[PDB]
Amino acid sequence: AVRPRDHHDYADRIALSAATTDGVQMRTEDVRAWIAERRDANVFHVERIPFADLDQWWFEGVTGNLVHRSGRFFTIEGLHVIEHDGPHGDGPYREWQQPVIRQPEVGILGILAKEFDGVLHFLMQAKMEPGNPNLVQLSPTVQATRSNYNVKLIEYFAPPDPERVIVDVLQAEQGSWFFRKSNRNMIVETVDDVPLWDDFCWLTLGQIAELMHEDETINMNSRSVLSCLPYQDITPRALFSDVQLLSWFTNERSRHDVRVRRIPLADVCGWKQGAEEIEHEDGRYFKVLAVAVKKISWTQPLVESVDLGVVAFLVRKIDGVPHVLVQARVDGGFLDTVELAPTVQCTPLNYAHLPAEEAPPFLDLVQNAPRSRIRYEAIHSEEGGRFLGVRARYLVIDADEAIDPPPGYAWVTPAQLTALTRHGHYVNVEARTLLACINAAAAQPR
Amino acid sequence: AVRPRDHHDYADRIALSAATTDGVQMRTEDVRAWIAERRDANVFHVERIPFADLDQWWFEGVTGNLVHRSGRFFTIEGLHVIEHDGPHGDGPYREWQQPVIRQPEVGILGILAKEFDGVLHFLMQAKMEPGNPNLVQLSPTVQATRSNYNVKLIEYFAPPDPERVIVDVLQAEQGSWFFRKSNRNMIVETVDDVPLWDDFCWLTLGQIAELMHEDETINMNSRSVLSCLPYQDITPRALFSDVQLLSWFTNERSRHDVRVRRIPLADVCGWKQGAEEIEHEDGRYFKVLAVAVKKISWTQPLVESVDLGVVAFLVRKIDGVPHVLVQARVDGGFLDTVELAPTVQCTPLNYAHLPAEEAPPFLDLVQNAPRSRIRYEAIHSEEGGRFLGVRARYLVIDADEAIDPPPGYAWVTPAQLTALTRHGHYVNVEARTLLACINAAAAQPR
Ligand SMILES: Cc1cn([C@H]2C[C@H](O)[C@@H](COP(=O)(O)OP(=O)(O)O[C@H]3O[C@@H](C)[C@H](O)[C@@H](O)[C@H]3O)O2)c(=O)[nH]c1=O
Ligand SMILES: Cc1cn([C@H]2C[C@H](O)[C@@H](COP(=O)(O)OP(=O)(O)O[C@H]3O[C@@H](C)[C@H](O)[C@@H](O)[C@H]3O)O2)c(=O)[nH]c1=O
Ligand SMILES: Cc1cn([C@H]2C[C@H](O)[C@@H](COP(=O)(O)OP(=O)(O)Oc3ccccc3)O2)c(=O)[nH]c1=O
Ligand SMILES: Cc1cn([C@H]2C[C@H](O)[C@@H](COP(=O)(O)OP(=O)(O)Oc3ccccc3)O2)c(=O)[nH]c1=O
Repeated sequence: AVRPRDHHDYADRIALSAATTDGVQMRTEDVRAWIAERRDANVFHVERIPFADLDQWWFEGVTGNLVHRSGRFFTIEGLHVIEHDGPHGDGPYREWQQPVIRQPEVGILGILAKEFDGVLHFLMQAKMEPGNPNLVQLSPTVQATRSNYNVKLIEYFAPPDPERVIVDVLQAEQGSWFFRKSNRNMIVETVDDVPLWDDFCWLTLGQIAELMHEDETINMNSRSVLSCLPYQDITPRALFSDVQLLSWFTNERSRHDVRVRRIPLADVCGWKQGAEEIEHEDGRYFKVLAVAVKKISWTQPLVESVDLGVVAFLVRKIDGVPHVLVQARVDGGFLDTVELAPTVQCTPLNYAHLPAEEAPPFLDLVQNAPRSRIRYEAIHSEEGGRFLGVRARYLVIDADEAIDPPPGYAWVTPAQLTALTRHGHYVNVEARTLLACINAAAAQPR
Repeated sequence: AVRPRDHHDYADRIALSAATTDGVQMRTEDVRAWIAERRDANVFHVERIPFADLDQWWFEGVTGNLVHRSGRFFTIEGLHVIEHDGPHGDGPYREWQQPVIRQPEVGILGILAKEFDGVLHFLMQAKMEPGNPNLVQLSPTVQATRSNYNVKLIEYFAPPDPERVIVDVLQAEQGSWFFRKSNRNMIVETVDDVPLWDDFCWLTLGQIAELMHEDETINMNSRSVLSCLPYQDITPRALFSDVQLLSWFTNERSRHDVRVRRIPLADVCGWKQGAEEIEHEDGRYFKVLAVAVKKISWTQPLVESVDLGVVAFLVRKIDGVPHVLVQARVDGGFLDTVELAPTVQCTPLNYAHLPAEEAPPFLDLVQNAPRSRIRYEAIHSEEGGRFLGVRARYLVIDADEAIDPPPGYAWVTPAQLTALTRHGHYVNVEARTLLACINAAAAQPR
């Protein structure tokens, strides 16, 4: 039984869902209320605690790594990075050490899809996570990892029905804070009469697109999985042909010389471990801290950033076809040297001790951009199972003038980014968030 | 200036070249003679020497790694691998230590293409490499690395003309013997009047296809680059749709728990360092040795295998469409856990101390297969800059009965493998060699 290589293309179904905002379950206006209601019904709150009051976590003796005594969950370890300028790397030279999150296991982030009245809906979960700054955001249907093996609906993803897979791909998490970690992003259709429990809501993609314009609503794991949806390209031209884009990126992945090693947390230079936080000696980057989730239900470390981040794509129409200016970013926690990232991705406080000329390219342009050139803006936060209130302004900004890309940057269409999300290690988490925001703004312009 | 995303497709030109065996430069029958002649004109031979007589290599003091004093070239270091069976890995459990080759630099393997009388030719180089068992084989137009910076024609690849790129992709080298190394495989067209020096010959792809049937002729780097050629699929159906194949492989990349670390060579257990070789205590796997290339022109380490290898694809026609049975192989030197590999890939001596039931799946079937089911057979050798006479029987064998793939295996069409070679870390070096052999047998059946 062979089938066409392109069998069961879901692009028309996806497009229909993106165009529809009347969902079977709730009108969109209500969802904030439903969220507000689950936001309100949520019993759990979170308090900062000293490391010593962690239960079942400890700084293990020889490495000083922060680990769970069961071996489950993640660890905080050390990382040393050097980017060489030498005989075989373009540089410039960079060298540092930092804590890093490690968890050498792939988790499942799965969204279940099902047709109602001829239109696909997606089963979103109102989920409390301790680092969400507003506690409850909307997560994938299933968010689970095998070292924890009961999760509702995990049977639809472990293994998925091969006949019903829309998306199934490994995608990397933040390159600055995790060491080489990816999760399996999945979207799978069912025709089954699935149960519906209070924390779940069926939404069309058009409803999700409206919600994607809201601050701190569609959570980071959901935006990563939704960014992988395979829409049909409406304008199948680009400045680089797809071959030229892969050649450009090949050169970017080849031209650096970056050497990374994992080291004991106790060995990390430049960071100070106190009774309540581990922090950089000059107050940059991030802090590791500890929280209790409340009797106490559990305790765990979290990572918090030192400020609000800025993450933006500059957009230009080239012969009528919008392109975004990607950067082939080199981060210490990437598996394969570079990943494509947004035009600007940074926490501005980390550059504030430097002269303006050492700031990331385009940061000033983005920070000064007028409302009249801002095509999309919202504040989103990062995975609340690992990060405490890590927030950034996510922007899409029309560039008023043509820009000759600097080394490391290139004009790419959003459709080329969507195509690359069939594979791992091409599009980084922040760029996947902006791709989902671009797709949302295209489906349901505000 | 935007262009179609599919602009400048070379598939028709490639197909024309594959169908043509009358090349502009030499009829094929002669090339052995030309090779024989360059084989004969070659002055250099190779002698085994004690490690102590290496010039400019040494076992560096603290690590005992074998390194070139200039910092150029590669190193021999140690590797420790554990595959866990535990809470988050399917296993089975494996643990070992071994020497490994490291060179954290991407080299260029480039084939230059040019039309003569309306047909693309490719400029192959008769190149002596010290580990080639017959000294001279045919290499890409340009084989070079930036830590060595004069190489003829390197200007066509550094950087390539974006308007003339046929292939440009990073592909991994052997996972058992190199630590996470890939090289940039490139095919680039020119219309320039290129010089022609005695070590170079223009060949059509049909001529290369005939030569690919010869033992020890088209060298390993050439077969890797040629395997990346993007032919049009003649039968665009398969047992797995392309999405299903990527889902299957995603699960394979997710389901193992393999932890690898680089360690000092001096720390490797189970291997003995003598005055002339480093070897496994039970005579399995490989040896590290040293050679002089001859006054002495240079000296270097080489790795030699303990026996002739066996590398084979089993083939079945499924509804008329031939598929090969790939394995998602876990090797210690892979960057991303698994790569697709041939149905059988092993050195049989490494299993010979074990009962037949512990042998790799299908090895017995392949070793016993009749001539009447062998669709392709040749002996090829591995990169002669790093390996001394490492040879394997490469086979394509028609499977007489249907096979329900065991865990880790799946039926994939050669066209699906060709498509995946646009990206890194999908198709391993031995499978890329067999893909080039399959394409050769299809173009110019013997
Ligand atoms: C963590 C750290 C970084 N560095 C160097 C490494 C980088 O060149 C530079 C910037 O560090 P980064 O962690 O890349 O931060 P950044 O400000 O450039 O980028 C950040 O953007 C935010 C939007 C994301 O939410 C963050 O996850 C992070 O990616 O500082 C140190 O010197 N010491 C350190 O301890
Ligand atoms: C090197 C080594 C391997 N092993 C284990 C690891 C693997 O499970 C098993 C087989 O080792 P491998 O290196 O994978 O060899 P193999 O015989 O399975 O595979 C070989 O096939 C040949 C065709 C290729 O040319 C080789 O490069 C290699 O891939 O032995 C050790 O226990 N100790 C060692 O020192
Ligand atoms: C840290 C931690 C968690 N939990 C509880 C709290 C929560 O009920 C539960 C699961 O926590 P987790 O594995 O963090 O997050 P996901 O479920 O999102 O799993 C995925 C992990 C990675 C990729 C995808 C999913 O364990 C604890 O009880 N103690 C701890 O220290
Ligand atoms: C080991 C070695 C080599 N050479 C000389 C011998 C030869 O003339 C020259 C280049 O040797 P090399 O870098 O090994 O192989 P390529 O040119 O194929 O480079 C690529 C490397 C990796 C990927 C692609 C290409 O240096 C030495 O002089 N001493 C040595 O120890």
